[PDB]
Amino acid sequence: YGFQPTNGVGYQPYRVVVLSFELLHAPATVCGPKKSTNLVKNKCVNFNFNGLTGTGVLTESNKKFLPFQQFGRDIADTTDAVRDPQTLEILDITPCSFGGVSVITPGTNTSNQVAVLYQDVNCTWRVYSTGSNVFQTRAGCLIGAEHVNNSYECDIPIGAGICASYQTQS
Amino acid sequence: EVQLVESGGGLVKPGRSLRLSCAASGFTFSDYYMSWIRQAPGKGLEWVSYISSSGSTIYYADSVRGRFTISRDNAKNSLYLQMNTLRAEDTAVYYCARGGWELRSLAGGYYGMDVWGQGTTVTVSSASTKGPSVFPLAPSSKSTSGGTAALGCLVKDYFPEPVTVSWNSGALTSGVHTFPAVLQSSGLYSLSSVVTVPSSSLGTQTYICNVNHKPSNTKVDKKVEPKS
Amino acid sequence: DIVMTQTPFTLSASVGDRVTITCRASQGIRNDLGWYQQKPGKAPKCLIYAASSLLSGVPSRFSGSGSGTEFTLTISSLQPEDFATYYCLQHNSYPWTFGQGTKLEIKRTVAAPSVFIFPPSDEQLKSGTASVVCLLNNFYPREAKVQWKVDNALQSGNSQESVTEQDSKDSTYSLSSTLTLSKADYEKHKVYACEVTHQGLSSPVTKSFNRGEC
Amino acid sequence: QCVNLTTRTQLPPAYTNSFTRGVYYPDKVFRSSVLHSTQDLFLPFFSNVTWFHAIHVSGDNPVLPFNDGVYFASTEKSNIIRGWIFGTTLDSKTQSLLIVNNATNVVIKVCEFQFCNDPFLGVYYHKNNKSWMESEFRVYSSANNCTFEYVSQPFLMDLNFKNLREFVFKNIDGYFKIYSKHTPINLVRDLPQGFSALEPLVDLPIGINITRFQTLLALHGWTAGAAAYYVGYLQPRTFLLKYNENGTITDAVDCALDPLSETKCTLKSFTVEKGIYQTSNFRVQPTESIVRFPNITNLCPFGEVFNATRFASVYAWNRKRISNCVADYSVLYNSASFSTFKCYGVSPTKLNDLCFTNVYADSFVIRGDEVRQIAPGQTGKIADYNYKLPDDFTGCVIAWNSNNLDSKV
Amino acid sequence: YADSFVIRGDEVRQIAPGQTGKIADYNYKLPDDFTGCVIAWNSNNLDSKVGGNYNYLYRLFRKSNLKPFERDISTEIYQAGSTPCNGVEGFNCYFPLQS
Ligand SMILES: *[C@@H]1O[C@H](CO)[C@@H](O[C@@H]2O[C@H](CO)[C@@H](O[C@@H]3O[C@H](CO)[C@@H](O)[C@H](O)[C@H]3NC(C)=O)[C@H](O)[C@H]2NC(C)=O)[C@H](O)[C@H]1NC(C)=O
Ligand SMILES: *[C@@H]1O[C@H](CO)[C@@H](O[C@@H]2O[C@H](CO)[C@@H](O)[C@H](O)[C@H]2NC(C)=O)[C@H](O)[C@H]1NC(C)=O
Ligand SMILES: *[C@@H]1O[C@H](CO)[C@@H](O[C@@H]2O[C@H](CO)[C@@H](O)[C@H](O)[C@H]2NC(C)=O)[C@H](O)[C@H]1NC(C)=O
Ligand SMILES: *[C@@H]1O[C@H](CO)[C@@H](O[C@@H]2O[C@H](CO)[C@@H](O)[C@H](O)[C@H]2NC(C)=O)[C@H](O)[C@H]1NC(C)=O
Ligand SMILES: *[C@@H]1O[C@H](CO)[C@@H](O[C@@H]2O[C@H](CO)[C@@H](O)[C@H](O)[C@H]2NC(C)=O)[C@H](O)[C@H]1NC(C)=O
Ligand SMILES: *[C@@H]1O[C@H](CO)[C@@H](O[C@@H]2O[C@H](CO)[C@@H](O)[C@H](O)[C@H]2NC(C)=O)[C@H](O)[C@H]1NC(C)=O
Ligand SMILES: *[C@@H]1O[C@H](CO)[C@@H](O[C@@H]2O[C@H](CO)[C@@H](O)[C@H](O)[C@H]2NC(C)=O)[C@H](O)[C@H]1NC(C)=O
Ligand SMILES: CCCCC/C=C\C/C=C\CCCCCCCC(=O)O
Ligand SMILES: CCCCC/C=C\C/C=C\CCCCCCCC(=O)O
Ligand SMILES: *[C@@H]1O[C@H](CO)[C@@H](O)[C@H](O)[C@H]1NC(C)=O
Ligand SMILES: *[C@@H]1O[C@H](CO)[C@@H](O)[C@H](O)[C@H]1NC(C)=O
Ligand SMILES: *[C@@H]1O[C@H](CO)[C@@H](O)[C@H](O)[C@H]1NC(C)=O
Ligand SMILES: *[C@@H]1O[C@H](CO)[C@@H](O)[C@H](O)[C@H]1NC(C)=O
Repeated sequence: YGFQPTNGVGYQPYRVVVLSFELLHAPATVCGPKKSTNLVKNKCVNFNFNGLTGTGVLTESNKKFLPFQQFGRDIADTTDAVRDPQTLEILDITPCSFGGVSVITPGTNTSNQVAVLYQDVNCTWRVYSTGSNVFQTRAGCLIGAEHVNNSYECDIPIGAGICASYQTQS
Repeated sequence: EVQLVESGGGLVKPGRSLRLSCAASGFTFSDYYMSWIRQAPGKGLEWVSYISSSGSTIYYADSVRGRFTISRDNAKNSLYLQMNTLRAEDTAVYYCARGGWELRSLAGGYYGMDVWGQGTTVTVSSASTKGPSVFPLAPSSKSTSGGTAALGCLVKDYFPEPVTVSWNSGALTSGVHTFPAVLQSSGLYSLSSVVTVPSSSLGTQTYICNVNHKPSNTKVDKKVEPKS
Repeated sequence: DIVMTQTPFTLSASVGDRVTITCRASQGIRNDLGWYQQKPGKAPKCLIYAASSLLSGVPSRFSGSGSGTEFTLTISSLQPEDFATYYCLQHNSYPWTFGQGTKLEIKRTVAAPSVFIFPPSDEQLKSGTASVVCLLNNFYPREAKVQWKVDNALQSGNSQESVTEQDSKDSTYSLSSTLTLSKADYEKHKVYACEVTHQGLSSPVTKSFNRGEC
Repeated sequence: QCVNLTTRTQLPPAYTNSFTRGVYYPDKVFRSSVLHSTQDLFLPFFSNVTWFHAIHVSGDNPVLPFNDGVYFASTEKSNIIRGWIFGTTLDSKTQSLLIVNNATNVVIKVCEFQFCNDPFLGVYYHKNNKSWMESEFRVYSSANNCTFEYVSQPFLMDLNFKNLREFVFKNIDGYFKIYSKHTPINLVRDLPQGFSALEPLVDLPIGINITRFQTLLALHGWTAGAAAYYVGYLQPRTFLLKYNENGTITDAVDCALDPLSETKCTLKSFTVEKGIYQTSNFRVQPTESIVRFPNITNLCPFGEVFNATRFASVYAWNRKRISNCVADYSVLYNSASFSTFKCYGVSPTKLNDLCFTNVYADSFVIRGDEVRQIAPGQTGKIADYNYKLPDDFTGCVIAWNSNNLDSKV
Repeated sequence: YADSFVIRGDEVRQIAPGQTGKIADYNYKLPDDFTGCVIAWNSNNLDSKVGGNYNYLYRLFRKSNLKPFERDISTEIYQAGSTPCNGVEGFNCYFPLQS
């Protein structure tokens, strides 16, 4: 190259730097200016581990990583384990939402009273409200309906042999 | 930016009248009180007059009431003083000032007398315009002490305040000190400028005071030499 | 009206130290107070406009403290652009009344004046009047006294003084006192003396001449 | 100009229920006989609005947060409620917004104000001489460096009955949005149980940062009256809104609230028939946010890569390994100006949150015309014979003119 | 609406949605949902003097990035170190605007 200060801009020298890296698969050592916090376990938190963001519950783990590993993945390819970059301990990441919910109404043209069936709770909680009349069933915890000892024909099928109805109003 | 200029001053023989004008630029002139503020020479600040918008509320000073008259013109953005039957204690530098901010509207700036004029000089003296009389104050042993001795020029009895005396056409800047002019009972000013110079150099070099009176056209060079 | 009083009134300091100015009032003004600065020959400018708030373009070494009365302005770490005369103004009720000023001078090791007395020039005695000048050269404490004496009689009421601005190099003052007599009255006495009193003098200095002695 | 007339009598903070209040048109679209949905910032239903009462002078306005936008409601019978002031420090060194209702006009300013601690309008003469009724704005003590100015026809101040005025403010991407409605209420002590739309008033182009605000009252020795106002806060909510047989919104429902409304919403109907319905799974919201980066103290060699004294030839380009350093590139803002900067596989706005593996820096010097050839999938002599980039490239390319260091006469 | 300003020649690339750099971080930010055009032209013949033109300024330090279409005209002293500066612009405390 012949570089003279009286060249056209297309003939003047340019300095070029090409930075090449990988992201979010292996142990990293560069990082940015972000500042760290403490480790909160057994709670639902947003987390940022070495740039990998997410939401969930962090718990102590029994998995044991090889030295060249930082993240752990399940069959659906979601990150379910991580090595803490400061204490070098393995943690499991579990999602936060869980359990089905159904609402039993006698029709809003008759009343706006409702009952709620939490199909994955066993009370003897992960509920929206507690009110009164908590009744446990093999189909879940029913909240808002009073348990009676009689037996009638099914009106609204709850399941597992249990039905519900708008009698005496409640 | 925002600015206030004045005009109208000068020299007036006592018992006569004058009119000071002040013109603003960059405000909303109907949203501010305006004020006239004097400063006598060698003294402090002292308010003379205040006026609100539309001229309804007017404050004069106790020293000046019944003789001076404020006026506004919000269309022409102008402030006045009509100064009637002037006296010898009205010799002062006058300032147009805005400090109003008028607590019924949404104005801008600061609350206070933030912007000012530049000043206008009013001189009251039954004098006229007289030229200075010059004498050389010779270097003497009563002024001599050890390594240095002082000599100077006394320029006295002149009315037209701005007068200048230089040493050797502006050459000597060491020890040259012109003292503030003094106003006599006669009504005319006087001053004396003195400079020290090594006592080995009493008559040796040139020490000529150049007296120039700019309102008149007086220019005289006087040499100072040791006493006979 | 509402009168204001500033307490320091010719304060003197070095460069780079603390300075306090107090300003009181004769009614209850809430926070409506401004602090103004005038350098000799110019127009005054605002520095603090609501007793604690600087204006745009004011350095952050000025400080304002306030109450119903008893306002205070403080300059810490003085710099040579801060030597001027400071006023306090109230913004509460019209007409707005000023304080009295506070000139701020530059410290300087006690320096005694060089004194010098000048007899009247022969040209002036022709005209019919005699000016007798006495000069006090360089000197810190300006609180100097000039006593004229004519044949040992202390002269009262025929003199005038003026004093220079504090010198930008050596921070001193210089003073010129002029005694004015008629030719007739001049020719009636012999010894003209000028006795200067000053803190740098252990006892006063008199410079004198004898009319008519070459 | 400033007088703080407050009395140190704190005050237990009251609360009241905004049952179904604060529904605006979140667009300028017209619609009839429909049931439209919309995720937005809304006031949730059956919420806890704070009740401020102006009777507390017997024998009171604070600065309040502006979290995401607010709902404001004023009862009153006269007009003791003037505008508001918004900002983040309510001081100089930062701009602020001022909306006031003088007489026969509404003015709006963005400036660098120096508001009092108790800013108020003082009006006294509505009776005396029944003329002039001079006012007194004790709002601020300095106002300079203003940017926006607006003087227009005043706000809802037309016309026993109290006048419920409803406002909604939100500050989004440098604009200010105000929606409002006026209703002649009859029931005392509270906001009513009806349903009113909020037609939009204004969209101001402001562009300042707002965190706090305060309201300005007109006092008539200053007495205060016995009006009241109400403040509620906005949340991101999804609303189901039906309009009417001729525009105008009659009703809306908010999913997130309750387990029944979820079904009403997913059914897209206001009536639910007897039965049992599946709703969404049980959700738990995150309570905290944590960041965990490794223990790194040094800064990366920004000054021996970008500020080196001699670069390599392009045919023998240089490659350098980078490790164990914080990549705070803001230090390059004073001493460097790059004419080309492009990253592949990552966003430039995300570079500050990430953490990088196997970082290498390749440096060389080329002609000005050939900088376009440093990119994946290019042809030319530089890309063919000297330096080739992979097609699966992750990283950035940076280039700057150096005619002042690499050329001689 | 039309927004107008003057910048360096190298920074015109920073007037675009989703960009980084001091102009896009501290001075002028475009929203990611942007609708409209950006127009730029060289004005070396009007904005440069032979001694230099120091009328055009830019912000160099800030505690956080700007929001889209937000404007910051404050001139407080930026504290970059671990000590209060009391607004005196000493060491590790800078004036935010440069020319
Ligand atoms: C509420 O605040 C408003 C702004 O602060 C005031 O509105 C001002 O009204 C003035 C008269 O109605 C206007 O002055 C006129 O301006 C035009 C320029 O467009 C001139 O030609 C007229 O001569 C001039 N008239 C007078 C008598 O000065 C102001 O321009 C206008 N302000 C603005 C910013 O437009 C309201 O007056 C005020 N309400 C009350 C009750 O005071
Ligand atoms: C409005 O803000 C600008 C800054 O954006 C102020 O300009 C500064 O003024 C001071 C005083 O002369 C200078 O020291 C600064 O260098 C200026 N900065 C800039 C960027 O120009 C201006 O003073 C403000 N106006 C008012 C009335 O406060
Ligand atoms: C309004 O009240 C406040 C507080 O009572 C006064 O403001 C000063 O506030 C600062 C902090 O913001 C305190 O450090 C000062 O001590 C307060 N001043 C006093 C004298 O206590 C303010 O002075 C009051 N306003 C008016 C107009 O009096
Ligand atoms: C929109 O609907 C309103 C009511 O929902 C209509 O107002 C009524 O219109 C009928 C006949 O059109 C009148 O007999 C009633 O007296 C009206 N009631 C009221 C309270 O005004 C209105 O006409 C409809 N159409 C529009 C606004 O174009
Ligand atoms: C990262 O830094 C932390 C401190 O900031 C180090 O934590 C220390 O760990 C030792 C265990 O050997 C404890 O005895 C100390 O009390 C810890 N310090 C604190 C403040 O908690 C940690 O060791 C560092 N990382 C590495 C790899 O050494
Ligand atoms: C690269 O060289 C430049 C110039 O020698 C350095 O830039 C100076 O940086 C300091 C701190 O920001 C400024 O006070 C100076 O004004 C800069 N120089 C000039 C000429 O303006 C820069 O620090 C060097 N880079 C590294 C990594 O050391
Ligand atoms: C808008 O202003 C607020 C002022 O509070 C900024 O929020 C944070 O405020 C705290 C004060 O307790 C500061 O310590 C933080 O530094 C501020 N945050 C940041 C990121 O600097 C808020 O950041 C401002 N908005 C923007 C876009 O900067
Ligand atoms: C008459 C002209 C020949 C016509 C050939 C027709 C098709 C050939 C296809 C492409 C030719 C591209 C020529 C430019 C090469 C520039 C190489 C570079 O520096 O990037
Ligand atoms: C020399 C240290 C190596 C870099 C560290 C590794 C990865 C960093 C990733 C991106 C940093 C961007 C480089 C500077 C770009 C400044 C952008 C601008 O000013 O317009
Ligand atoms: C439900 O309401 C509709 C309209 O109000 C009505 O027509 C219908 O008859 C009601 N249902 C019953 C069972 O009455
Ligand atoms: C609830 O828990 C009890 C004992 O812990 C168990 O017997 C029962 O099976 C659980 N609920 C159901 C219906 O499974
Ligand atoms: C309902 O049945 C239970 C079963 O034990 C019995 O104890 C109770 O007496 C009956 N009556 C009630 C509780 O209504
Ligand atoms: C409003 O908040 C208070 C406490 O902040 C709480 O006790 C009260 O129940 C709330 N009201 C409603 C309707 O939720």
